[PDB]
Amino acid sequence: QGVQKIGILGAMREEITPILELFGVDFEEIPLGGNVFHKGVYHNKEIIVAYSKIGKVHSTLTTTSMILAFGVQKVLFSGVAGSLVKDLKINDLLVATQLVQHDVDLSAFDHPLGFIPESAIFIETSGSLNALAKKIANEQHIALKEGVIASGDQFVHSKERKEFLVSEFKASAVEMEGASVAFVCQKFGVPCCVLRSISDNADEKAGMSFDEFLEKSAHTSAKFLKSMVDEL
Amino acid sequence: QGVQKIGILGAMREEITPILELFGVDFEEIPLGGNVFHKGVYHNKEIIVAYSKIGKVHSTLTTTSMILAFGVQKVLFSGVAGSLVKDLKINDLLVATQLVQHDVDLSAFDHPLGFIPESAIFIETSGSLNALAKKIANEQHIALKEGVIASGDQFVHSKERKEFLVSEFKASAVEMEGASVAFVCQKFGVPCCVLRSISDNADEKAGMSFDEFLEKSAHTSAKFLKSMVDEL
Ligand SMILES: C#CCSC[C@H]1CN(Cc2c[nH]c3c(N)ncnc23)C[C@@H]1O
Ligand SMILES: C#CCSC[C@H]1CN(Cc2c[nH]c3c(N)ncnc23)C[C@@H]1O
Ligand SMILES: [N+]
Repeated sequence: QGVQKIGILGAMREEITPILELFGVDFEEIPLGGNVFHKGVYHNKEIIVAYSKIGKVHSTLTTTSMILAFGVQKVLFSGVAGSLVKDLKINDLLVATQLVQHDVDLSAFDHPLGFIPESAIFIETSGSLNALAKKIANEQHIALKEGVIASGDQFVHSKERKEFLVSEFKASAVEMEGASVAFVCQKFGVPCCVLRSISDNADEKAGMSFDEFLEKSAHTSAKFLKSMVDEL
Repeated sequence: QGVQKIGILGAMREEITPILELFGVDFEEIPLGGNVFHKGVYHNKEIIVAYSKIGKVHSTLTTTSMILAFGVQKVLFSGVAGSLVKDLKINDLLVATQLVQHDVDLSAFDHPLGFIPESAIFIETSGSLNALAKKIANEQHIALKEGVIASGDQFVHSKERKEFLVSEFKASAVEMEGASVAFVCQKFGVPCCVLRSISDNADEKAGMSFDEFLEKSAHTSAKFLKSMVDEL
C-alpha cells in the first residue's frame, strides 16, 4: 500500500521530451550511471522518466537502474520504430507482444538465431498491460496494432535486412532497445509494456524518414503512454 | 575505510567454476535479477562472484547489479576469448586496454562502425589495474599480452569476420561481454579490468576448439585474476 512507482523509458532525448511535457508536473533531476532520471508525482503515482541513450547496452543499463535504484514496479517504454510490414505506416502505433534480439548469432553451436542459452528467442511483455493498451485504444478509436518487435544494435535501412527480420522472426517493427528493456523486466519480474510509433520503413530512405518524423512519432507514442498511466 | 568490495565476473558458469575453487572460501549464494551472486570474504576484502550468462545484454545487467545492489568498488572480468592475431595462441592471456562493440552499426547516419551518440567507439579499462596486471605478469614470468578486445552478440567463426575486426578496430581478440562490462563500469566510475585466455581462433573450427579448451583457458584466466586480487 505504498505509492505506485512507474518507470517510463525512451531511448533518445527526443522520445522523452513529449513525455515530460505531457505529464506537466515538476520533476527532480537525479543523475546516476550516465543517465538523468526525472522523478515526479502524478495522481498517487511516482513517475521516473529517463532516456537510456541508443541501443541494447544503454537500454539494459538504464532499465536495471530504474528497477534497482528507483524501485519501479512497472516499466512502460515509449518511442519510435521502423516498420517491417505494409500495414504499419508512418505514425501508426504498435504494442509489442513479444520481442527478439535479432542480431544474436550462436549458430556455430546449432542454436537458432536470436537464442542464447539460459534464455529464449522471444521475450514476453505484460499481458495485463497489453490488455489495458488494447482496451484504451478501442475506447479512444485509436488504431493500435500488435506484434513482434525485433531489436538489435544496427539501424536497419535495407530491403535485405527487413526481409530477414520478417522471415526469421515474423517481426512487424524494428528498433534498438525494446527487447533489452523487456528482457531486464522479465529477469526482475517487473511488468513491462513496449509502445512504438512508426518513424520510417527500415529501407534505403529510412534515415531521412526518421529525421523527418521523429518528433511527431515520438509525440504519438508519448500521448498513448500517458493515457495508459492515467488508468494505472 | 570500509572493507573493499570487489566484483568478479565471468560470462559462463564454466568461467567462474575455477574462480570459486581457487579462492577456496565459503560463499553465500544470493539470487537477484536472474543471476546468482556468490558473496565471500578473502583477506580483508568482500568478493562477489557471478556469471552473467552469454552476451551483451546479460553482461550489462549483471555488471549493473553488482554495482548498484552489491556496492562493488572494482570489477574484474575473467573468461575466454577467440584470437584474431597469429601471436595470440590457445591458452595465452590478454588484458584488454580498450574494448569496442563491434556489431554496432549506425552508418546510416554516417557514424563510424562501433559508435553510438553520447558514447565512443572505444571504452577504456583501468590504467592502474592494467599496470598491476603487467607488474604481476612480469614478476611471475607469465606472458601477458595487451590489446583491443572486440565484443558483439555473435560467436565469430569465419575468416571474413575476423579480418573485419582487425581492419576496422585493430582488435586482438573477440568475445561477447567485455565491452559491455567495461562500459557499465565507465558509466558508474568503477575501475574495471578485463582478462581473457584464448580458447579458439575465431575461424571455421572455433566451435570445436572452444568446446575442447574452455575448461583449461577458463582456469588460466581465473588463476591470473586471483593473483591480481591477492595484490589489491
Ligand atoms: C544516430 C541515430 C539514431 S539511431 C535510431 C534510434 C531510433 N530507434 C528506433 C528506430 C526507428 N527506426 C529504426 C530502424 N530503421 N532501425 C532500427 N531502429 C530504428 C532506435 C534508436 O534509438
Ligand atoms: C552457446 C555458446 C557459447 S558462446 C561463446 C561464449 C564464450 N565467450 C568467449 C568467446 C570465445 N571464443 C569466441 C568467438 N570465436 N567469438 C565470440 N566469443 C568468443 C563468449 C560467450 O560467452
Ligand atoms: N548486438
